[PDB]
Amino acid sequence: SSNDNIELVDFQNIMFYGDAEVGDNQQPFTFILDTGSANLWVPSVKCTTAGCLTKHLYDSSKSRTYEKDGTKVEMNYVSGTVSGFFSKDLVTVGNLSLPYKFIEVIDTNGFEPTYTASTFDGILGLGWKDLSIGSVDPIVVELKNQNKIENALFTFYLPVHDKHTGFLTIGGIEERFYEGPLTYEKLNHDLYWQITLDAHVGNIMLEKANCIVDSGTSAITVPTDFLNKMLQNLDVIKVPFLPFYVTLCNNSKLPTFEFTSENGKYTLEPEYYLQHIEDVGPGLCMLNIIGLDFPVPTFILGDPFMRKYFTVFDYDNHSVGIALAKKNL
Amino acid sequence: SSNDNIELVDFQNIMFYGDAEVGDNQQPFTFILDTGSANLWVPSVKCTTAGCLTKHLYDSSKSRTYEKDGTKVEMNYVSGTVSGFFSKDLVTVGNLSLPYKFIEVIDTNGFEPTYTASTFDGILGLGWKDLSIGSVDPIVVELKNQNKIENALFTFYLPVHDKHTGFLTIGGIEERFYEGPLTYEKLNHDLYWQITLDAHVGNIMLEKANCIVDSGTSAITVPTDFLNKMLQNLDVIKVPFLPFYVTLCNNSKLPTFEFTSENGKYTLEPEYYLQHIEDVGPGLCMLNIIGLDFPVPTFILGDPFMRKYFTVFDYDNHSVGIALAKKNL
Ligand SMILES: CC(C)CC(=O)N[C@H](C(=O)N[C@H](C(=O)N[C@H]([C@@H](O)CC(=O)N[C@@H](C)C(=O)N[C@H]([C@@H](O)CC(=O)O)C(F)(F)F)C(F)(F)F)C(C)C)C(C)C
Ligand SMILES: CC(C)CC(=O)N[C@H](C(=O)N[C@H](C(=O)N[C@H]([C@@H](O)CC(=O)N[C@@H](C)C(=O)N[C@H]([C@@H](O)CC(=O)O)C(F)(F)F)C(F)(F)F)C(C)C)C(C)C
Repeated sequence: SSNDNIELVDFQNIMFYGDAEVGDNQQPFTFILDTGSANLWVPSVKCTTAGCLTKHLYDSSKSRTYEKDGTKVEMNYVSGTVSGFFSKDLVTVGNLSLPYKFIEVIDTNGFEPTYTASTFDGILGLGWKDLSIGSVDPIVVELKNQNKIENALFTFYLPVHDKHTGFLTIGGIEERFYEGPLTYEKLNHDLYWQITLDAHVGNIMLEKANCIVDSGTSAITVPTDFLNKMLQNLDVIKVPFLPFYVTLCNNSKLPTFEFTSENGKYTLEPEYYLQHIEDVGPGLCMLNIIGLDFPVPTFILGDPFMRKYFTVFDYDNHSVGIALAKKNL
Repeated sequence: SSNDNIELVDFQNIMFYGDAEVGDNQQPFTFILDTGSANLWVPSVKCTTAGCLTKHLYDSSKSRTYEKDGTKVEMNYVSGTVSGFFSKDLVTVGNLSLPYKFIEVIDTNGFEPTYTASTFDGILGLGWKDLSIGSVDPIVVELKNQNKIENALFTFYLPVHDKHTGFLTIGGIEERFYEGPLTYEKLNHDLYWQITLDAHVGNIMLEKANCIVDSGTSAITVPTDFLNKMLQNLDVIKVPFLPFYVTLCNNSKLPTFEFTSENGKYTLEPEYYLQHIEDVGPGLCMLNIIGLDFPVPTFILGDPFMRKYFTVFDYDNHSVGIALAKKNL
């Protein structure tokens, strides 16, 4: 190697996390690393929520390179909201560093009960500037301007529970991570890491669908009506009030996602997308396919897809690369 | 009986619905009758959206009493968004009826998957005027200002699946529904049906807590910090990123909720917030409790609560009245 590797820890085969620093001193945080968004936020010390009370908090008066701003910003996701103000300081990943504009968080109730339940401290976006709030040029794009990295690109090799850890690599592609050919798909918009793919599952086919590839989503997301058509030939239990379903993890009538383009064929078997709930019953699983409508019919290939597919995110080449991940490092 | 009833139909143990009709012909619909909002809306015959396929729709043309208006609106719900424009025409509930301004919806896409998954057509608000978009007097206030019922008040007797249907009554109180004394709590505000009660659960006590009585909230809603302290040592399982809490139905460690004031004490014991999930696993139950945070600490006493307690909603005397519902009519 000769690149910047940031190690990834598994949560349960559902999420993954990875650490970075802020400020010139230590000040360590646990992050959701998120191609899904394009802001960095961090829990402040001025924060008196029940939530922050369990987290590693951030101290702006104990870092020599702080730089006040205090502009109020509401940061919203599909899963919730988070509030506070802007600030600037030295963000440090792997062993690379830069001055950066990030968000200091004072309200977290919009993201509960998930925040207090989970081990992460904050969320480090990895999208494009048009997706950012307050036009912040992505870290990786800036580490190229400061000729700190070879390429304006980053790479995701995700951990599997009883096999290996994973890495986020900045600057270049490493062969150790994948086996087989990489396939590059072009972005249809410089917003989300979004590419165009025929999605089909048994008979249900959706040609030329928007596909956002998102490190900070624990499910596969599916147009709301698409899920209904799929549900029609399954035999799963509905969870009374919620849009969630339960199956045996060995139900053979479970579908494989097939996404195809001019360049590649990527499939996602049940054994990657199911969410194991051993502690509720033996061999019992959440379907972990979620109904979610956008303006455009859209599929979020999230964590489960990324557990099987090693992926390259290329700013220079406006593209996403996709290959089979190595079963073992 | 002296006042008008509307029969309440049990929606698969989950929700309940009632029928009201719109226009000078009948044109019936199925509404969620809902103390937590204060607009009436009904899907248009002019509707373009997929959701509307399975629904009763409203035809201006077929009704003499229609009155053009057409100001664009957007109704917003913790659970989604629904869009259209206003119209005035003849709302009828049971068989009291009045010219009433309401929303003709034409886009339901922000209301999925709930709208296609459920079998209601509209929502009928029963909260207060300030809750409404466009400053609309509640139906039951107008019905009274126009002298069609004795008191500006409505009552709720929820169905129980295996046992009885339910009734929304308008204008009077009916002895046949409750048992023992009514007790009345002034609202703390004329917005939601919101009173102040002391919430006590384990050794966790929240004092002077805002409580919303919401016949359209399928669960009981607790502050996220309170609910997180609450689960703590009970043998419950929060499924990692879901509001999905599972236990043994006999978990003899499960607390009774206890709300109190000068006048009364309201308990809701495990048998009231537990939904049987036999199909998932033998002897298993889920806790019908959400963790939600408003700007001020709040509880929402939704359907679970109202399944135990007959509730009286009095605009005249600005209060909620609570007495134990009859086991069987
Ligand atoms: C999927 C559930 C069954 C389990 C669960 O809830 N998992 C959560 C989840 O995956 N949530 C996803 C999510 O919000 N991910 C988040 C992002 O990766 C995507 C994002 O929302 N990005 C923001 C920037 C977004 O698009 N927000 C938009 C707008 O603010 C922006 C706009 O429209 O331009 C939104 F708020 F949804 F409206 C994460 F990671 F939380 F930060 C969701 C299913 C997409 C995780 C604990 C986070
Ligand atoms: C959450 C699980 C229990 C499953 C679930 O989805 N349950 C549903 C439910 O209870 N949803 C609740 C809800 O949205 N109830 C709804 C109302 O009772 C309250 C309301 O949203 N009121 C509005 C008026 C409100 O507070 N809006 C505000 C503002 O926009 C103010 C504004 O402009 O009106 C909000 F959207 F929250 F932001 C119902 F019925 F859909 F109408 C939710 C748990 C709070 C039902 C099975 C359909």
